[PDB]
Amino acid sequence: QVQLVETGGGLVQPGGSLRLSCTASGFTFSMHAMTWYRQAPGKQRELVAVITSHGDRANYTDSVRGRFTISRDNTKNMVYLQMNSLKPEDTAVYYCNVPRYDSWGQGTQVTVSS
Repeated sequence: QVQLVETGGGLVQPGGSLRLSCTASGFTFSMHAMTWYRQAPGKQRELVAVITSHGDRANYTDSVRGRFTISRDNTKNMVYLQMNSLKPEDTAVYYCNVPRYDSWGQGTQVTVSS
């Protein structure tokens, strides 16, 4: 079965930084586009970033552009989300997703607060 496991969340100050990881198994990861989504309380889930199978090109939602970077390691079968210059508005559960199947992990929590 497709399995995605996210980690790396935490509580950080405004302006701070976290690195999220997604460990993928159960599918030919190297040949799949991957995504990160997030869902904040009282809001719908939203796509944060998408990355090509090779890892060379990415698209971002407007609110995170220039601050977040999606990347991947196809040897380790991992996707990463580097979250820099964090803001309270970024507080949410962040989910790794395989768009081919709309597969989701259980998520990791990011809280940005003073």
